[PDB]
Amino acid sequence: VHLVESGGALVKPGGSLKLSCAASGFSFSKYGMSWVRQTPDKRLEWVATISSSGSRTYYPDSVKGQFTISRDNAKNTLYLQMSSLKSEDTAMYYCSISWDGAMDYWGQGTSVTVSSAKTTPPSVYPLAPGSSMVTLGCLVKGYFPEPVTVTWNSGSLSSGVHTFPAVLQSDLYTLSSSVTVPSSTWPSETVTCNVAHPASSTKVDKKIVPRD
Amino acid sequence: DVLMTQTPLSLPVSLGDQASISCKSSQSIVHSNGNTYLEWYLQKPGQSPKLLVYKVSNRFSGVPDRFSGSGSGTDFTLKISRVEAEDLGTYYCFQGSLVPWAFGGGTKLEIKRADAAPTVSIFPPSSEQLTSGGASVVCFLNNFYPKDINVKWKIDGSERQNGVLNSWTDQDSKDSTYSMSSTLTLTKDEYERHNSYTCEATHKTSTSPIVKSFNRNE
Amino acid sequence: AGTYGLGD
Repeated sequence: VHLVESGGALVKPGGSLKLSCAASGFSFSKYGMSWVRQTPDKRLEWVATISSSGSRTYYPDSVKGQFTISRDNAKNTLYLQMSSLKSEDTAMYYCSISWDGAMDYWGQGTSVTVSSAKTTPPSVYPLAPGSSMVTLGCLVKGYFPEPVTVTWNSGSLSSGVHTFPAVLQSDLYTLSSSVTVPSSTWPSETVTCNVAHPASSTKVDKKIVPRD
Repeated sequence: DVLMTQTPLSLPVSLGDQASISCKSSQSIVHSNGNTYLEWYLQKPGQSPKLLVYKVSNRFSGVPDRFSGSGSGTDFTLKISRVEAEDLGTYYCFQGSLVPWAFGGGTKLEIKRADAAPTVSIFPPSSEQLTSGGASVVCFLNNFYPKDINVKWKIDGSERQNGVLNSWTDQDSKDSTYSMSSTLTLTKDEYERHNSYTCEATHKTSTSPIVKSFNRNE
Repeated sequence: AGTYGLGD
């Protein structure tokens, strides 16, 4: 019972990509199969379905004539060819087999990012409050590709820390990190966010300083 | 295209409790061959969806009998007799009767806890950012429950929606609260010819909104 | 041939 997607990658708008799904643990040529994708908003969209022999193919209107599902039963592999990709095609792509239901078993998925952005370091800005506890922050703005990591005082501050999910601003990512400490901790002691953006070799420390 | 709508959006439960999720179609899912191809899928956090129920009421292999599916025509229900930790995640219904195959938008089964007002903080743009010609005003709405909330921005007393981006955390694995950030990004020009910047948080814990403000010039 | 008759 094993499904392993591959082929996901970063691809430019207008570009093409071929996804693959290697199967094992069952009679491959017996089952119809499907592709389903999950967009960043966590919605699920059925993309394509193919009969066991590859004889019959099915698509929703939105991808008809643009996507092509195929399979190689001799190699126990399912394929999805995608063309004229747009930013909205950024998603996790899952293969599955059908028997009792539409998608009895799913793979772990392969990730597709459609974007023309180039590697770009974040700008890191301190968030000091314009004001028992006190909340500080760090703004990590305009980076690509994902991900970034943020810690506070090199990891000495773990409680009361959370980092909001990145959002797309233009075609760059932005997030903030929040830290809450006792009021007697800051500004009496120093509080610094540690930002890392591996793709761009970025490591930044930003100390938070009280506002007027 | 038939539409699948799920209610509620989110269902807060305590472990031990009974749970009921609803799924409705915009038209009858009863197929001409006498079957109703209504299916339920569970997606646990960080994992792939798994089949739970097919043909309305048939449990898939391995699925424990605390799960049960029912309903007919357009109205369907998934019930859980006693919710366990492993049951937490997003439940999607699915219809296979009509072209094209369609998923419902999902229902999150999440953890119930005591109500908590958000802690609201506002942060003026850093001087360093202004050197780059940009100005992002940030508002945190932290550690609130329940998850529903809305934020309003005011510039010089007037509401502002353009340039606002929001981000929501998933339910916190430690204290089961929720948080949200709101970021209003302006040009240096826009920021420097207005002075009063306000973040307004509305949440069921209070009749009046929580207001946080600063004056740029100060 | 399965629920959706996809088994040829």
